[PDB]
Amino acid sequence: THQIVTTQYGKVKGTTENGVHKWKGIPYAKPPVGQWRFKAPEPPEVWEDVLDATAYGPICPQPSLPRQSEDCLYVNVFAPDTPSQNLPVMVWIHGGAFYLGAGSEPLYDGSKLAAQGEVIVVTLNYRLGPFGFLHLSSFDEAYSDNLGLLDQAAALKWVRENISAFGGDPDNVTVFGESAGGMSIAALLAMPAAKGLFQKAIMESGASRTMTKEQAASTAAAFLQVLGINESQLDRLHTVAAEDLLKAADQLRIAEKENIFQLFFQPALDPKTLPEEPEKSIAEGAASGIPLLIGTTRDEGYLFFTPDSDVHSQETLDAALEYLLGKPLAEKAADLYPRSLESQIHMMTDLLFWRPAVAYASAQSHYAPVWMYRFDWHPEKPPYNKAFHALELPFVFGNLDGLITDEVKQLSHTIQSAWITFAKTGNPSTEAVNWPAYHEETRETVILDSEITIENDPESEKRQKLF
Ligand SMILES: [Zn+2]
Repeated sequence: THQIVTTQYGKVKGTTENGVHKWKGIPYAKPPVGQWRFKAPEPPEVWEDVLDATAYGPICPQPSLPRQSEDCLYVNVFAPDTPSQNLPVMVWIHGGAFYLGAGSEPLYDGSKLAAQGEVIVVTLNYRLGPFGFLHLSSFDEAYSDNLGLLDQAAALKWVRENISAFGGDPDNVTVFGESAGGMSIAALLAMPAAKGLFQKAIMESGASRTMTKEQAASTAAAFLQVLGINESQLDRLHTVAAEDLLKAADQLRIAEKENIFQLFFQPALDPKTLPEEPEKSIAEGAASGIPLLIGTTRDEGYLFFTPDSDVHSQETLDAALEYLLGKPLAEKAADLYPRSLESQIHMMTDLLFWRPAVAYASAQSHYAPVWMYRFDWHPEKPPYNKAFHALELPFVFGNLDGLITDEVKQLSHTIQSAWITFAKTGNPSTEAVNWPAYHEETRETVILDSEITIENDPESEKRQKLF
């Protein structure tokens, strides 16, 4: 029971606390530093001793107490201390607009989920910002685009090859994630690099999201300009200080011509790594047979705009609509968002989260079981009376400190129970809710709140206008 486990690269020793075995800081790839910067993840060098896996590894460098370093490719494992073997495995992919976050953030501690559901929970870090979503393929074929996604895939491959040694079932892996993590999963469900790496998926407030191959190249060129590196000095991309990359990143990202509706960092179309839009691939059966639990919060947009924040600018406003819907649809939908704070908030909720989620769920419904939800809960009294983006996270993980009444603990039990039953069976039904399958004829949706309810074809008027 001292928890020494042999991974394919060497032994690691975790610890046991409050009924949960824990291993933190397990390397799953060679540190992507120096010559390995901007290249696909490689296997880490094997070690012959026993790694004290009781502390989180560094997180990927990002704008800001945890240590940061490009040497950040680590996974963490939480398993229940029970005689039960071959357990379902839930792999978490954190969000953060592709330039923020870490699998080791307190909110994602998997101890409670592991103990309550008797499942294994894996958290991980993947390259972010200029390290993981700066696509340099146009400059050197040796470089890979969508590095952050490749890292996630490598972590999933690590799970497939090593989780049995930790007591998990590599054939019952559920990948789940929120925001950028949900958008990442949208891509992983279709990407060549992630084929066969998981059997179920949960997409929270995030779906198909990509930038064009052309845009990726444009941004890449702008980055090198700021760095003062031309096409005959690419060697310097491997010796330049990480801080210089972070500096260039913030400079370009915060540029006046940049807005929240158009993510500066995000997956990019690329023949080698992500050939086409995830949604399109799914619509053609790329994720056949993979059950999908997907949803959004009712008031997503209120997290990005405050009562006294910037108010539109039809210029950049109409540009957002065309970018998110295409010129033809943008014109037909313009009517829904008359310039105003309210409209920009609704644009965020509807076009960055809701429409993508419904489009993805609809596409997948023709190839696998799909279950859709909308999270409505929030305190009644202002100023926190909105089902803000990410508000369901504390409930999913059972880590409620971020918010604790009995109703809060009750809602967390209801939500976490469904996530657990889904990981185990592919159906999120529990004693508290018989979850109806989502398909295009009825669009039955579960409404998560203190009291569970079901809405058939919710916001149908908005659906007809946006589709
Ligand atoms: Zn032992």
